[PDB]
Amino acid sequence: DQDNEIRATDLPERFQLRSIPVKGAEDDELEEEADWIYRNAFATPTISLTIQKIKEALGFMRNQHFEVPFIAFYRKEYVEPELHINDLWRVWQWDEKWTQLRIRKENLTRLFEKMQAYQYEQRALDTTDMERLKDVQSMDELKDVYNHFLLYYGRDIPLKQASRRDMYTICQSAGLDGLAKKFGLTPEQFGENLRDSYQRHETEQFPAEPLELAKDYVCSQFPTPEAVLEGARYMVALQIAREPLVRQVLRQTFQERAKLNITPTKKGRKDVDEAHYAYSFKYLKNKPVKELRDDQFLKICLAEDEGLLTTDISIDTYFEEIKQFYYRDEFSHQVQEWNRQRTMAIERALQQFLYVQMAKELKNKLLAEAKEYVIKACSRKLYNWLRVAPYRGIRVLGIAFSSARDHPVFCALVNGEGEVTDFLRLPEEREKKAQDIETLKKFLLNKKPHVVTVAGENRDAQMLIEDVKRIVHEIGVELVDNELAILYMNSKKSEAEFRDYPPVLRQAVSLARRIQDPLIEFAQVCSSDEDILCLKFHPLQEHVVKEELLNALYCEFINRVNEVGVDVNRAIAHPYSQALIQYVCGLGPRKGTHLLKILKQNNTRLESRTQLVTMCHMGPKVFMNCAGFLKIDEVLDGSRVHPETYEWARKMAVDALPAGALEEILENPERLKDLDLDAFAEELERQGYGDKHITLYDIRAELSCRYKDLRTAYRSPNTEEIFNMLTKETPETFYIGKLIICNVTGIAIGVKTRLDNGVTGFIPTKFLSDKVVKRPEERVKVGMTVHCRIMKIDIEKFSADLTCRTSDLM
Amino acid sequence: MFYHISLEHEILLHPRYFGPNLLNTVKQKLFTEVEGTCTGKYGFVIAVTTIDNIGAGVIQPGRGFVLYPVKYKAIVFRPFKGEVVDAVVTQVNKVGLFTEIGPMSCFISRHSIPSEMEFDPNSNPPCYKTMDEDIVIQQDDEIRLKIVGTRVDKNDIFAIGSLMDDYLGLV
Amino acid sequence: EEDASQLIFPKEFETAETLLNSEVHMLLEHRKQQNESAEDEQELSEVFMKTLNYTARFSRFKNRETIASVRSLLLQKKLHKFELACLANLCPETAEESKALIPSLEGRFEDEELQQILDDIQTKRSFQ
RNA sequence: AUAUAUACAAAAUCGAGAGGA
Repeated sequence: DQDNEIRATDLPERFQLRSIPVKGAEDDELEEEADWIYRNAFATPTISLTIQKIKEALGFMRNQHFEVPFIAFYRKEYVEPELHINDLWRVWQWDEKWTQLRIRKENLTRLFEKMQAYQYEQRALDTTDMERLKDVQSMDELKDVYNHFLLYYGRDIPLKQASRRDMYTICQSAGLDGLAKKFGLTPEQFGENLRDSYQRHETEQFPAEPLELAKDYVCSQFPTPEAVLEGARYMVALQIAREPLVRQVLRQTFQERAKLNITPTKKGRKDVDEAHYAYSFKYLKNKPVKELRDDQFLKICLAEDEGLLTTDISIDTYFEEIKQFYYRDEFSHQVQEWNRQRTMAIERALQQFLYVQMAKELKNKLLAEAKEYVIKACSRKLYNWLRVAPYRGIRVLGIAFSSARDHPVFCALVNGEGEVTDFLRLPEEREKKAQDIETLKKFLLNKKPHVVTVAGENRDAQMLIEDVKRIVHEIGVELVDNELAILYMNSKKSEAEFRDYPPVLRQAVSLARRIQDPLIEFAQVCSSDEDILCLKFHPLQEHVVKEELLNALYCEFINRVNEVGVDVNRAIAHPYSQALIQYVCGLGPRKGTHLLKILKQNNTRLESRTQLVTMCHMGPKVFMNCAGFLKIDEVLDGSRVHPETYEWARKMAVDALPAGALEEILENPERLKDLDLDAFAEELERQGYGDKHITLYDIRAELSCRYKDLRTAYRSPNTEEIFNMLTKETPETFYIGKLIICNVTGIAIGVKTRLDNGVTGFIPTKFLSDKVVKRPEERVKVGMTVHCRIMKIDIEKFSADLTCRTSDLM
Repeated sequence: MFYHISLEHEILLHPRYFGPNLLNTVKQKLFTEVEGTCTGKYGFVIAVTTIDNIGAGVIQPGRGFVLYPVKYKAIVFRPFKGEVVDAVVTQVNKVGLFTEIGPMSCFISRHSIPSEMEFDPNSNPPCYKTMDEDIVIQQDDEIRLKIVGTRVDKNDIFAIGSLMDDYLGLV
Repeated sequence: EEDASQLIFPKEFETAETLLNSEVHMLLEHRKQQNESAEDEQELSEVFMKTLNYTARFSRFKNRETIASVRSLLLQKKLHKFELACLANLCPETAEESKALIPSLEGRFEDEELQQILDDIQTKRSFQ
């Protein structure tokens, strides 16, 4: 079973998963890669959103089998300052792409060679084998080469051939190559003329007019010598439009001068109005593609898939420029003919081959850029979740709730270790609320929990926090996001872990766990692709490729888990944390569960890091990959120093003044600056062999505090956070001037209207027109709902101006 | 294949539609009912061209409605076994190629794809290819294929393709 | 039971009139003309869309008269409406491709007679 | 700066006798 060798082989788990397996480089193959990776992964995109470094990294990846985290945390000096963790992930992303290209370029190499043989047996390939294929820097131009070939040589396979559509071959039947050659200027040349934007190759006149040549070729499929001229133009057209050079220049032209027109379909004029996303571009005109904003085209194209809108990409002229080339000057009148034919040939090329194909190409490029942005955003959002430190284990108490109209509050005291200690249910009124408050304080007195966290579901979190505050003063209290916990609750695992509890206790345990250490909780509750994607990372998440998106998200996890590192022991003794190990570089789900296995089986704790290969069977490469990233609270194991650097670190320890030495250093750094970076580096030219200065700088840092956590310290949410959290909609989603259905409640001088968003709506007195004047009932009856327009916001108090006047409504 | 055939139907007309403009209503109800549906006997019902005859409308005793029998002509698309049609792949799997012969969806099992081709997931567009790539089917390609089998599912026809014999496949 | 290759159909597709993908084409945009105008009308179904796009993608004749002429030409020779439409939709190139695609033309005509038939098709086939 | 509920038809057959118009 595949999992068996993968668990057993000596490469990092995530290396075996990849479709294109990782094969070594050559250092000329690698240099060409790195150039390609540079140019393609670092050239400006079409919508507004060192090579030696790439070289070194690819070397690491593909020859030594270091995973992007190990490169990033243990070969900095190689790749810094110009590659960061995300950069390296990008580099390995593109190495796949390189390889695909190499493999298709190879295939085409053979196919072309076979055809050359067959031609020798019997136009032909001379340099285009060399010139084209070897110089294919992109999959796009590879298709040009490939289709170019298939036009001419595709006829001949040595089942039957499956006749083509484009009726080029019907023409090629009747020697229409004769005419096409006899139009002037062979398509290679024309493409050159375009490439230089001036008539580098003159044309070839002929001593006849088109028709006379046509009499020669007018037979059977084409009688009527005009029909053979048509065939000839069409022949000329495909030949033009398949020629790769023509394609290059014209692909570029589209890239640079491409405009985007949009109109709405029948279905769209009606249902695109001011709150539909498409409102801003329901009608576009000559929008140049260079201006498409980050995700904008993704939206445009979605809106087209919904059929409510119709689009097209073009340049407008270009034809006019172009026709100046394949042209001649003298007015013989037997060249105005040929010129005219020539012109309309190019028309047909551009008008029904190139423009169309280039438009699709560009659309896909744009669209896919947009996609990438969206993925980038989702990643950025998750980065932010994951990059928040534990609070200042800790006994956390976590309170969750619901709509609360006849539904109670549960709170869960979750130990420092993360295991739930005990729970409490907290269900004329004023005395009921009072009793609850009393028992709460009893709970809080009894079992002093460091941090009391209150879900965010709605305004009620505010009252809930404030009551708890009122209690505790007589030790912190913090509002906390509730989005992951919803997911926990709903998940089958929460059932698994607490068969007995009601669901909202499941939020309670979650929200406590997340406050304690968010990474762990995310990793535990985002256990499968479906689960992670349940979270709302970006509004459009649903449309980007599942595979790419999951990749970015998992890489984010990998990133942080490695910075944080993982204590194997605790993941043993408190099986909650087991999820992390998956993301430790060098490991994987398979390798990870295996490691946890052997450790379980043996019923021993990892006393050391060398205990890994020692006591488990993990091979050298994985230990190198991962071992860095496994805390073990042999004292150097609990530190980010790698086992390959333990000697250097001990040496530095001595140079401070070696159990006394180390423990003294750990008790205090007697002299941080005892070291001389240059001196250690110099020695490393003969002991360690590399510019390992930064490595030392780090080891010193690490001797300071064993596994200093690099997450950012927790901060209670800024009021903007509170707003968008409890209300659950975004700064964008409160479009000032949005129209909203609100419910009127009661004139406290005003008109107090409750939004479905849990937001107070204060129609102002000016529209109201009554402060000491009669109540505004005549304008509207209390009780009912109306729909009005925002005109101001009060996020810090959750109040929003509104509008009466249909003037404002218009 | 696409065809043009004559069909049968009876509509119940609620008494609110008695009145002027009632035969139009009989039309509009024939439209809204028969079109858009698919039936295995006739295949995909593309659209209704021209009705022929609106029968005598019999008031049903009790219950009010009038029952008008109608005669009409419509376009239908009905594949048949052993037919060869052009088809467009929409997506490629290690199992086979999902194509559509127009509204209908058709599938060509790996076994029905010739032996030379292999499936390459690793491709930047996933595709079935020969080792040398002389022939490559991928997304959006047009192909010919023998409809070797058809099946009914919820009044929805889907076909079974084959690329076995000569002159099929990639166009 | 129904078999195109063996030229077997159920009884309903005996008086049925066949079409060519271009005939279906022109009629389907005819119905687009009807639908786009005459508002307060249901939009055409996604089935209507799929067939529209398909027949559009493979309509080898883009002129009404040309389609008619194609048809008429296929009429004057003793051919089944099925083979009529298969030949015109597939637009085969050589006689042997026809046989592979339309076995029901097995032995019917002579390959050369058929060939100039096919050629007549192709010559009427309109540029687009 | 507040305001508590929602489930659905239960009841048989045979025989005899006595009456009513």
